[PDB]
Amino acid sequence: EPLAAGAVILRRFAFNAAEQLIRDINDVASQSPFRQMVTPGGYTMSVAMTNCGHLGWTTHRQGYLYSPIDPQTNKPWPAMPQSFHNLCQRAATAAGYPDFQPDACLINRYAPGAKLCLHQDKDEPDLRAPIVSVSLGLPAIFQFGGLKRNDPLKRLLLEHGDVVVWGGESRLFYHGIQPLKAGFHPLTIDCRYNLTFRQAGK
DNA sequence: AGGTAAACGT
DNA sequence: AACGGTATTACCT
Ligand SMILES: [Fe+3]
Repeated sequence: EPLAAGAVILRRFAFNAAEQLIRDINDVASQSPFRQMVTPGGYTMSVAMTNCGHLGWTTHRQGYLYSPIDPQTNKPWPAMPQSFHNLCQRAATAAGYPDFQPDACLINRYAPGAKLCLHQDKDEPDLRAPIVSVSLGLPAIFQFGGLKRNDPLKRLLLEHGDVVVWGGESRLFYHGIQPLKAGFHPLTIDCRYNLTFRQAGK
């Protein structure tokens, strides 16, 4: 049974690419460090984040924004690594979205206990493009729901190298991550990373 | 008029 | 601990 209309899980799709992806995460974060962003309402998110590509997702006093500039460094986000772009391209193609051209990659880091409450991806001006989401490291329980927050959730363990793609009918579905269980992974040691690719600009 | 933010109790 | 209230509002543009 497929994940949803327009949505697919490609299990271990990025397994072979994972070590390089992780090297590139570290490179990105060396320029735009992981930070736990503060919501408009004043709470510090449990997931630490950074971005690469032309646009990066950020919070600010007034809301959320995709910005060409990292508000912490006041410099552009690091360029999207070729490994990221290539893996995204292959995954998108395998998932039935051969024309996807991301201009934004949000990198999430989960420590034990870190979570991401249900939310929608809908801040992009062009909602025709899918989201490609790559899991690395420790396993996490991904919630994938529907258009409304109370729509029943599917709960999927996402393991190292799993890639999830949603778009078309499921593009705006709610999704989240349940508090990360402590554990060990040989590549990430004690955390989980996620890469979310988007087309956030024109 | 619409778009926005949302991350405690049971 | 899975589920759902809260934004059922108060502001912007
Ligand atoms: Fe999301």
